[PDB]
Amino acid sequence: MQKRAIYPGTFDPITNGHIDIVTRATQMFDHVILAIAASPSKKPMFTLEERVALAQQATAHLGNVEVVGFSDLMANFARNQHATVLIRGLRAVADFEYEMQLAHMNRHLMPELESVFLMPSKEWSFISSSLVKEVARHQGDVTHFLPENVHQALMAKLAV
Amino acid sequence: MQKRAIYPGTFDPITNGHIDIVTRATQMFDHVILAIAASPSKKPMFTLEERVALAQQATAHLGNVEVVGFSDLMANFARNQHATVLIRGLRAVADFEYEMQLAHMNRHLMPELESVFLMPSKEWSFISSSLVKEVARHQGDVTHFLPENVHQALMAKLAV
Amino acid sequence: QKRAIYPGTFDPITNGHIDIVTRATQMFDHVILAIAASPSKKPMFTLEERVALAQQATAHLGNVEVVGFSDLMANFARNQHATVLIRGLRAVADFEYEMQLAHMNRHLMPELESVFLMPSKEWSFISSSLVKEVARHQGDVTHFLPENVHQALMAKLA
Amino acid sequence: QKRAIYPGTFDPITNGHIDIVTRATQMFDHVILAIAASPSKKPMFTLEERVALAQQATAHLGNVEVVGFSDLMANFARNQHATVLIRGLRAVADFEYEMQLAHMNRHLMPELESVFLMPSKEWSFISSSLVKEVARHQGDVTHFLPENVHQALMAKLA
Amino acid sequence: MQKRAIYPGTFDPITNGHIDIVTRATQMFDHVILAIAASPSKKPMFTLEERVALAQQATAHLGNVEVVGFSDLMANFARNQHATVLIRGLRAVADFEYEMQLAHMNRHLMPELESVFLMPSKEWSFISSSLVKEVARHQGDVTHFLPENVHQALMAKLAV
Amino acid sequence: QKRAIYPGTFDPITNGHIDIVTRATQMFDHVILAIAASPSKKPMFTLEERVALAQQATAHLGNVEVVGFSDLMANFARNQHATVLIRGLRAVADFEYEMQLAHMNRHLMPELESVFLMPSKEWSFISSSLVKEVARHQGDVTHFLPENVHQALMAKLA
Ligand SMILES: COc1ccc2[nH]cc(CCNC(=O)C(C)(C)C)c2c1
Ligand SMILES: COc1ccc2[nH]cc(CCNC(=O)C(C)(C)C)c2c1
Ligand SMILES: COc1ccc2[nH]cc(CCNC(=O)C(C)(C)C)c2c1
Ligand SMILES: COc1ccc2[nH]cc(CCNC(=O)C(C)(C)C)c2c1
Ligand SMILES: COc1ccc2[nH]cc(CCNC(=O)C(C)(C)C)c2c1
Ligand SMILES: COc1ccc2[nH]cc(CCNC(=O)C(C)(C)C)c2c1
Repeated sequence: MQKRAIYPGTFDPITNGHIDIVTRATQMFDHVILAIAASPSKKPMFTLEERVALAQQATAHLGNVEVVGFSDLMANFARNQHATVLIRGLRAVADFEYEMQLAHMNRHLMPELESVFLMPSKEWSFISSSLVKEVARHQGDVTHFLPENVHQALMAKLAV
Repeated sequence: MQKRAIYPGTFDPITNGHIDIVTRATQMFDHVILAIAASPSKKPMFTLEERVALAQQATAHLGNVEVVGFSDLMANFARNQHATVLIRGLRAVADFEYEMQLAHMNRHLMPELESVFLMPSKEWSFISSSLVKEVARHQGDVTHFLPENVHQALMAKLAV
Repeated sequence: QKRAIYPGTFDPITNGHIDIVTRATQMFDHVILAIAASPSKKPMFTLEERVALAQQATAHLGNVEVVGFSDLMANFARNQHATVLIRGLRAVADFEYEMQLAHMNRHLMPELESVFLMPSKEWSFISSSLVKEVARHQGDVTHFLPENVHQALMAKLA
Repeated sequence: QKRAIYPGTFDPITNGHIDIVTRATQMFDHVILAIAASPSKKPMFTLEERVALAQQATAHLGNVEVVGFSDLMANFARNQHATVLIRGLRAVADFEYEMQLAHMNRHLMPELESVFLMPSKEWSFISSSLVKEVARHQGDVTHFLPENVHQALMAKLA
Repeated sequence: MQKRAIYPGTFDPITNGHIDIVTRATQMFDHVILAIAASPSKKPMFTLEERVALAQQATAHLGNVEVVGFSDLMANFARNQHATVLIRGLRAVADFEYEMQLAHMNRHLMPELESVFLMPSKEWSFISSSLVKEVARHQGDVTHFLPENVHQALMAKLAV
Repeated sequence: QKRAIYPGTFDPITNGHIDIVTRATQMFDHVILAIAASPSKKPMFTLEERVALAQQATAHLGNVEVVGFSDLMANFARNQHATVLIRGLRAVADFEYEMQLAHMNRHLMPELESVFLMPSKEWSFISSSLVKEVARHQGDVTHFLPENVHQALMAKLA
């Protein structure tokens, strides 16, 4: 079986937790699409072009990762990408509840897209893009949670 | 005992999950007030008049349902409506936590108003007005989650 | 005439159970407090002791009927012509199991509606199990139990 | 050739387990449904009964292999050359224990990736334990089990 | 050991739940800094000066409490205050999840600052500043949840 | 002089317990690591074995006192003149039970303040129960336990 999997999200910015999940996905599936949502409702810190470029560079060492931006409903994009596997990272209980609702909805929308939940390292089990940004905004050290290129862009973003 | 129960919420829009809960409430209590909150803080998709009209039409087949709009504190409205039963739908754990806080607060405000928790069908256990709207905004099919009249109004709303 | 059933092991009946059954009696015309034989749990008190303790602790509530049962819930509720099943809400861990039971009970008897009532903040952190555990270590449990239940628990542990 | 393992007690195998293993077979080339001896749990069905029931209930799935094991998970998975470990997602209480198992299994065998699959809403509130409990009270469990499993459960309880 | 503990938060406004937690902290630690975050992102009902004055007056009877405002990352402030104990109140499961994420982040930022979780009275286990304000805005009685001075300021705030 | 008590079964004491007690010693002047007789749980190690293992595993911490007790928590804490009760935070399921215990303990002894400490991410997914389970299947548990505890666990399972 030559499986195409999709790993969607805002990735604003991509963290070491996302790198962990996408690395596990590439060791399991032949082709992994890391799909970055335009997500204008969330009003992201980084533009879609910035998020795509940051994720491309942070996953460049992974030969079977394709970084792409998308604005549709995830399931509409996934169907057009011929993906049958939907990657989700489960860190804790709060994730679980919302992720079950999304997975049942996604299954209603596209039954041929199977949601799979991967578990990150204990190291990234307590972080989110939101928390990292918040700590960074308040002059806290977030170097440990981010790829080098992402850390450099976050510093540059917060300086201006 | 000739019980008057109140089922409050934003109902923006009323879903099949809300119809399920209010149908269970009508089989248990003599009179059920489906109370629609003005809720301007949430900035609803549908005006109060639209939400009331949609809920009226979606519950018309239930003879002991009264659809009414309200702007007060729920408990202030419930006291003026001579309701002693407060209907809440419990879908999952996240609901549970917030619902317990609301129920203890509502009990402090009006001890004679008893909070009762009803459980929806497995079918509606993973949906919310918020998720349905989000999927609809992103060009996803939500026909299965809504009464026909609500589906028609949601399509019309998103077209303009 | 609306008939509700409040099932459980009630090993022993606590102030938390009295709170839930009192709320149920203010809402429904007749409330059956149904005590499960529950031999799998290996209860401290026999079904007869549990029934007698609950009868005496609810005697002041005119619309409560205390009955013992070994039946499947759905069957006993149908046989009792009840259409409402009362459960108390405590913790998330209780809630999850309660949803599984409620969906099972609904499959078995769709006309039996599960209703969840919320106890006083006072009883929101107690269980029959925790009260027994405190009492096994000679701790003061007078506050959590009806007087007759407290007396029987002391007598049992002596 | 991607080899996945779906471990558990399967005492007995339910429609929820059939749902999870069917999803696993549509994703992975070979799926080993691994039945734990689990003597600590004191199962209703022996390992041999559990294996025979699961074999027959999954016979229609060409890429499922039913095997019994008493080994440490990580060891049996290495010995079976599997790199994927399938778990089903039910409740938060299941999820928490599943995270502990998955982190332990990762410590023991880092190349064994735990994957969580979500069952149909239909089986989201059932467990082998709850089905057995319903059956112990003579309740209708035909809907939750494969026919062969239903027949063996009735025979066992008779 | 002459321990300095910090109890951070928005305290918008300080409630009986916060008074309960800070009272427990003062019975355990020599000096307790009740640290009020400027928190402009949350857009607080009360200004920082109002929140500090309200908390000062509501804790005046506690001799080892110091009420101070701060705008830094909490951990940056805590380090400059020579605090080695970080007080958090745990009411319910939802608190727990977010509090674990914050505590691991705070530990990364300042390992010498130990997070300690205190449990409030059952009486305050179902309230928050947010819920109290919401009930007050909707003409509900919140007298029981607040110190007298806070209740007076909340009434005055909502009248204008 | 601030005296804290860290109670539990400690069957056996793990690196997670060592982490919690080490954090407690950095915060409080004297820490009593209190080992419950806990016969209801039917422990793998006797109270004497559990005390000896914990004594040796905490010997490097000068302000730790390891003591066995069969008393009610509130009584032993009063008798030990402690005003702080240390608990570790793991999972939501642990947290819920911990709140019930803490409210009960507060009813019994209001001057005994329950404090929750958070372990390292390293020990956030382990328990004495899970470590024993891994060891029962001959799995490598050297990483989760003090050396003396690992040796006693191997000897016990042999
Ligand atoms: C598991 O599916 C995800 C996860 C994170 C996501 N962030 C953005 C999207 C795409 C737009 N939104 C959607 O498609 C829903 C279903 C309305 C949420 C997205 C999808
Ligand atoms: C169970 O009581 C509800 C549930 C959903 C609700 N949505 C809006 C309201 C009315 C206004 N708000 C209130 O009355 C609170 C108590 C401040 C929330 C409402 C009430
Ligand atoms: C909410 O329903 C309850 C709660 C507590 C209960 N204790 C005993 C029973 C009856 C026997 N058991 C059953 O009928 C099930 C559904 C198989 C568990 C019972 C039912
Ligand atoms: C997700 O891993 C599972 C799930 C269910 C299981 N039932 C039996 C096993 C194998 C023996 N147990 C182990 O190897 C542990 C890790 C010590 C528990 C098993 C593994
Ligand atoms: C347990 O630490 C808290 C708790 C509540 C808090 N409210 C505001 C702050 C200060 C600014 N924010 C931060 O320092 C984080 C770490 C980015 C949240 C604060 C800190
Ligand atoms: C947080 O308090 C604990 C935790 C673990 C414990 N293991 C044993 C005890 C003492 C005996 N038990 C009690 O005193 C209760 C309160 C009745 C359970 C103990 C206490």
